[PDB]
Amino acid sequence: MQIFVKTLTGKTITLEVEPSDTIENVKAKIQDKEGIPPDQQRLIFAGKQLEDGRTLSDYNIQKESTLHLVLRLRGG
Amino acid sequence: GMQIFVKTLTGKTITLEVEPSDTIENVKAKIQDKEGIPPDQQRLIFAGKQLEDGRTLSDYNIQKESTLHLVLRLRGG
Amino acid sequence: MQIFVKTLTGKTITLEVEPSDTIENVKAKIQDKEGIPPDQQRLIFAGKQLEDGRTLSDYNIQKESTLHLVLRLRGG
Amino acid sequence: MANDQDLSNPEYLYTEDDINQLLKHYLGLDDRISIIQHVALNESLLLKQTLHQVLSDIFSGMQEKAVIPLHTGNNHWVAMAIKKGMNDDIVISYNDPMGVSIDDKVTLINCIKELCPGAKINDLQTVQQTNVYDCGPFVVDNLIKMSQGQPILSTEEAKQQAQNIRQSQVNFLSENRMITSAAAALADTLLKNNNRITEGVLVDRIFDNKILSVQEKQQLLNNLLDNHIKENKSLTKESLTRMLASTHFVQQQANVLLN
Repeated sequence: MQIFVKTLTGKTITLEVEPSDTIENVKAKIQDKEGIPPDQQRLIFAGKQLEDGRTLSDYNIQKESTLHLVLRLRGG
Repeated sequence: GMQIFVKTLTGKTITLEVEPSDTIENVKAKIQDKEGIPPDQQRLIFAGKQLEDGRTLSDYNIQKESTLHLVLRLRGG
Repeated sequence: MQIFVKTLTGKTITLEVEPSDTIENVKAKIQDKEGIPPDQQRLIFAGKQLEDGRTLSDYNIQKESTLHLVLRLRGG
Repeated sequence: MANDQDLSNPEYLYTEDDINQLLKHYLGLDDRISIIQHVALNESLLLKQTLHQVLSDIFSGMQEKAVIPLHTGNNHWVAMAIKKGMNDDIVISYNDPMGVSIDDKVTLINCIKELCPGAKINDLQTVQQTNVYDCGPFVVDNLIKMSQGQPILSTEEAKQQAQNIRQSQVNFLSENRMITSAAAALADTLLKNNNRITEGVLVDRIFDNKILSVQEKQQLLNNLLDNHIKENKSLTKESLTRMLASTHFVQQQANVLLN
């Protein structure tokens, strides 16, 4: 399935994922496509911080869900 | 192991060795240890908030290489 | 085993108890010996308020431990 | 000498502490509101840090809104508040009670555009203060209204209400300061020369205290059992002061000092 990840700069990125993908795996896909290291990445779904060892389906994240990416300040 | 930075009233930046689970009082004690400034004279700011004793660094989402500020009290008319 | 309960009036009361005694049971023993109803009693051990459905051993309360009794106000 | 420093004086200049006690009093019970205390446009890293935290929290829905007493670096306060507008738009509302526009503030604007180029800025540019003292009162009022989605006081409303909003806000500040100084002095009698105690040593120091009557102790301990002494936590002068300032017992001692 597809999901969307919105950044504060207003960039929306579209990801190919599986319900069974871990949060860590999603951050690795973001590094793949955008070059942003996982340790700079905070993922939010509907106001909850996603934790690395959990899956998309743990958070009931489905096709065409939007996540929010909060990036560490200044570089990285 | 995590490092954070503190900007002091003299304009010097110091580095602290901390854990996310460190209490604010612990961080102020590390500042007193390195710079000799007593906790009760420390107006310690992260991203515009004064850090409160009994909270942790992670309560304020303070992560590796975050900068805290030691500050003078602002006033105006 | 024996435990002690300190009151604000300066009375120490000594109680005969078992590790398996519930907090409710301890308050009933205090009512027995001092005539104070359980629902007016708040017990503290080493800075933790004791909850009715728990046991002394849940709080690692052992022989010759001292608790603190505080009585509810006529109002609050 | 030192009118600027006396709370009661009409020329009293609000500090970051005054503004923070006032905003926490009117707003602090709602967790979805971020209250900023200290940020000045002459602190470039701190200003960037502050805006990054708040804009990140609001865009992601970790907070709903933020109220920012912004210091100009020039003995002067302005009001900045940030919420989601219409369509996951971010709207930064601004008013300088002097009526001076944000446009001057190139540092501020560029830092916002860098973090969030899509952010709207609504500069209300409305004159409010009729003297060189009253920025603090109007910034407190402005932020409360902006947080509530209410319009700020107009020039006319502000000319008319200036004395009343200072008087109102200074009534709360006088009372709050007395509750804090009574709580601090009590905290000292109980810390003795420890800068740390557990809630368990607190309970025991209150029991052994040689000054409070048995009824004063019974009230203090009932007040603290209601919200505290659950997990035997470590206290300092600051956390013990705040816990005691929570207390009806301390709020009563303060009530007699003020009347």
